[PDB]
Amino acid sequence: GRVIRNQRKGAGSIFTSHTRLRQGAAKLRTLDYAERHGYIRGIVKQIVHDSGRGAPLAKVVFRDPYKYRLREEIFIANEGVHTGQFIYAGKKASLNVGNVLPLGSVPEGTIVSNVEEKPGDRGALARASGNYVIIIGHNPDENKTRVRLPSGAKKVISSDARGVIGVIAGGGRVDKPLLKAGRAFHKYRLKRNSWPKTRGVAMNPVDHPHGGGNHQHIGKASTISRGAVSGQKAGLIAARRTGL
Amino acid sequence: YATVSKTHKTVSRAYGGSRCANCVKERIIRAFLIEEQKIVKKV
Amino acid sequence: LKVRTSATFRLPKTLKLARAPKYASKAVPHYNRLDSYKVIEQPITSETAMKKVEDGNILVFQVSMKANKYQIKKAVKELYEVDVLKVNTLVRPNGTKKAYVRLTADYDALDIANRIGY
Amino acid sequence: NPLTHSTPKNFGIGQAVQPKRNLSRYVKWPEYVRVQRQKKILSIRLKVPPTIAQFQYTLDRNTAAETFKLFNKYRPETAAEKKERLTKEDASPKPYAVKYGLNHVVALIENKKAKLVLIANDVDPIELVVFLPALCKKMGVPYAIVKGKARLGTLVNQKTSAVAALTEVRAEDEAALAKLVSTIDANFADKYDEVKKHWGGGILGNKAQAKMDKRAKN
RNA sequence: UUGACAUUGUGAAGUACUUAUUCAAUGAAGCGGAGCUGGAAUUCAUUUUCCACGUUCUAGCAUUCAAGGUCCCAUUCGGGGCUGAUCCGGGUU
RNA sequence: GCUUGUGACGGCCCGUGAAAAUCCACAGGAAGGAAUAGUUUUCAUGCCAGGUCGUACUGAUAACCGCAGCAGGUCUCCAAG
RNA sequence: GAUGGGGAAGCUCCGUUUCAAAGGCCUGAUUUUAUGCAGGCCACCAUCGAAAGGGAAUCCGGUUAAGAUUCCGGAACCUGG
Ligand SMILES: [Cl-]
Ligand SMILES: [Mg+2]
Ligand SMILES: [Mg+2]
Ligand SMILES: [Mg+2]
Ligand SMILES: [Mg+2]
Ligand SMILES: [Mg+2]
Ligand SMILES: [Mg+2]
Ligand SMILES: [Mg+2]
Ligand SMILES: [Mg+2]
Ligand SMILES: [Mg+2]
Ligand SMILES: [Mg+2]
Repeated sequence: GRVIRNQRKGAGSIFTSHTRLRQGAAKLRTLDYAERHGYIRGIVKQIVHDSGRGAPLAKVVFRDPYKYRLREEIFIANEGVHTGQFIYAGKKASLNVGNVLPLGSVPEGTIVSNVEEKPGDRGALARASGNYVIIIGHNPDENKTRVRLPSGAKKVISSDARGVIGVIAGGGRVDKPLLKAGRAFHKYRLKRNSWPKTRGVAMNPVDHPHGGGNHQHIGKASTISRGAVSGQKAGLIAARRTGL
Repeated sequence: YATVSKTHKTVSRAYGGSRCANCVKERIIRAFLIEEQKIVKKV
Repeated sequence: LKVRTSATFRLPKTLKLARAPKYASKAVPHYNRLDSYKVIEQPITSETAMKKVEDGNILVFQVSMKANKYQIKKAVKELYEVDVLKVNTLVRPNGTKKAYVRLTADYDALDIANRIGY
Repeated sequence: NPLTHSTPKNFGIGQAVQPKRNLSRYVKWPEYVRVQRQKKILSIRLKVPPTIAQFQYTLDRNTAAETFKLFNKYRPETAAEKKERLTKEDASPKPYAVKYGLNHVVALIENKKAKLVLIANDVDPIELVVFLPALCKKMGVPYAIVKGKARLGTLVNQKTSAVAALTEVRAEDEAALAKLVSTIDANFADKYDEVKKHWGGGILGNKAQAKMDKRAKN
C-alpha cells in the first residue's frame, strides 16, 4: 500500500498551523524577583479577539523593574476582567478575579485558570474557553498542592506554580450548532488543514486498512493495540471498552 | 509631514498633536487628586 | 574585583594594526581604463542624427557601454572644449550605447560638427 | 541650602526603577571561563586518591623563601655569560649550578646524586611528576613539593621548569643546606607513610554545606 | 517493548548525597547563610523558637553614575570616596 | 439616469478580516546661549547636483502556447443613442 | 538560506537567535597626526523573497516615416548638500 493520511501529517508540509493573524503567544510574566517576594501592578489596556482561539485575549502593561520602559504581556482573559482594571501579580497579591498568585497562597476550593505545570513555564493548564482548575488541598511538607483538572484527573503540583484567579472567558461556545458545512469551513480555515474528513471505509485497500470490499465494512476489529506500528493505528487505539 | 511647518502638526497646549484636549484634562485632574490622596495616606 | 553593572560579557576592544606589506601587490599601477578617447568612440552620422545638430543644437555620439553620464559629460568638454547642458543615453538594440549631448546656447553644434569633420 | 531639598527614592517592589548594582555574581561568563572554574570544583567534590592528594601540601612561605634564597645563589649561566666564557677559553673553574630537566633530574635521583629535589604542584599532566615523591622516598633523596612551576622556571631562565635539584653545594653553604634538609624532611619525607593512606577531596559546596549543617542541628 | 552489561560514583539500614548524565528558564538581577530592626511569643535566667521587615478607592506620572549627609581636591564651569542602598560565599536560578 | 470616488451609518461571523522599511508629534531637560551682541536653515528668497538598467512593436480567428498564418487555450482597465 | 554549533564514511543534513568573547554613531579628549585614547548610549545580532502588496517628487501644448508623462517650449515639485 501507500502512506496513509495520518502518517503524512507528521511531515508538516500542508498540515502546519495557520498563524498569520495570531495576536501572539499567550503567556504569564516571566517569574522574577517581584513575583516571588511581593506583587506588581499591571493595567488591562484592551481585550481583543484572537484568530483560531475561542477565548479572548487581554493585553496587560507592566513597568520594567530594572529599566525605564513599559513591558506588554498577553493574557487569556477571565470572566469579569475589563479594560482599565488593575491586575496584581505576585506572592502577596489579593484574592481577586484576574490576579496571578502562587497555588500555595490561596485557600482550598479556589477556582484558577492558566495554571503552571511547573513554576516558571508561564501557564499550561485550563486555557480553553470556559475551563478552570479547582484546588482541593495543600501539603506544606514537600511544598506540594493537589488540584483537579478539567478532564477530571487529579494532579499534584508544586506550590510555587502560578495561576490566574477566575474562569476562562468565552464559555458556552460549543453549545451552538454549526448548522452548515460553511461554518465548519471557516472555523478550520483559521486553525489548520484537517477538514473535511474522508471515511476510511470509502477508500481503496492501498489507501487505508479499512478500504476495499464489495460492501463498505471494516472487516476486522477496530480496536488496535498500543503496540501497533505506524500505518496500523487507525480506529480505536488501546480501547478499554467500546459501545454506548 | 516633513515638508510642512510645525504649526500644521501641533496644537499650543501640553501634549498638543498627541492627545486631545479632553484626555489632557483627565490626566491633569487625575494627577492632582491622586497626589493629594497620597499625602493623607502618609499621615 | 571590578564592578560589573551588567551581567552580559562582551568581546573586549583590542588594537588593530594597518597592513604593512613587504612587497607590492602588483608593482605596476594600471593606466586609466576609461580615458576621454575610450569614452567617446565615434560620432553617429545618420540622417535623423544630423537633423538634431543644426535644429536641436545636439551632438550624437556612440559611447562605451561602461561610461555613465558623468564621464560622458567630462569627456566631451575635454575633447572638444565645449559646454554640455545635459546628457541623455540609451542602449541600442545592437548592443551599443548612444548619447544625446545638448550643448549650451553659447555654442553651436553645427560649428562643432564641421570642426570635427562630419 | 534654601534651594536644595532632600528627596529620598523608594527602591521597594513596585516603586522607582532599581539603581545600578554589582552583578558580578550573575555574569554570564565565556565558555572557557566557566570550564576552568568548574574543573577546579569537580576535582575537589570527588574523593582524591592519596597519590594525587599528597600534592595539596606545599612548602610554607617562610621555609620556601629560604629555599629560593639558597637556590638563587646557583643560577645557571646565561647566554651573555656563555659568550665571555667561550672567548676566554681547563681554563675555567668547576661550575656549581641548579640541575633541571625532568629526564635529567630523575636519572640523578636514581644514581644517588641529588641532595635536594624541588617538585612543582602545578603540572597539568600530573603523571609526569606524580611518581617522584615515591622515587625519592625509595632512594633516600629528600624532596619538597613547592608551589609554582613558573617560580621554578625563573631560577633556571625558563618559562617553566616543573623540577629542580641540587647535587653539589659550595663549602660556605653546607650549613644552610643541612638546615633546610632537616626542616624539609619533617614535612614531606617523614610523613610519607601516613599521607599515602589518606584520601583527599569530598568537600561540599557552600550551599550544600549549609543544608547538611542545618539538618545536623535540628 | 523487556532483561543483562557498560556509562556508574558516594553513605546508611533492613533510603540518603552530589559531582556525571537529563529537563527548563533568563538579553544569567537579587540565590544561600548570617546580622540589623519589630511582632507573635512563654520565659523557668536569656531569648530554648517562629513570622514580617517601603507599593491596592482612581485608564495620571516614575529615565540623566540620585537628591540629601559627610570626607578630599586646591577653587572654575567642576571632579573623586563613603553613606543613601547591612555583611559573607563568586553555585545564574 | 450611467460609471466611479467618497462620507456618515446599518447587517453578518465558534470567520472579527498582513508585516516591515519609512515620516511626524509629544513627554523629558543634557547642553548651548544676549548688550554693542547671538541663535533660528520646521518663515521667505537666493546657489549646486541628482548615477545605473528597462522603454520600438504584437498582445492574438496571423507577432504567445498547441509540429502551422490551427474555429482550441491564455490575467486585466476605459464603455455613446 | 549563510554564520556559531550538532549529525553524517561522504556527496552533505539539521537549525535561523539558536549552549557564541557575535557590533558601531553622538561626541569628549588632541592643534607633534591623524585619530590613538575618556564616559555613556544602544544589544535589535547575515542575506534573499512582490515590474498587481508598502513606497519621497510632473503637468499641459507641440513635434517623427518610425520616439516620448523620457525630446522641444512653457510652467512646477522632491531629495541630498
Ligand atoms: Cl489518505
Ligand atoms: Mg471507490
Ligand atoms: Mg493494507
Ligand atoms: Mg489489519
Ligand atoms: Mg533610460
Ligand atoms: Mg510604447
Ligand atoms: Mg513554441
Ligand atoms: Mg514545442
Ligand atoms: Mg540549510
Ligand atoms: Mg529584497
Ligand atoms: Mg508610439
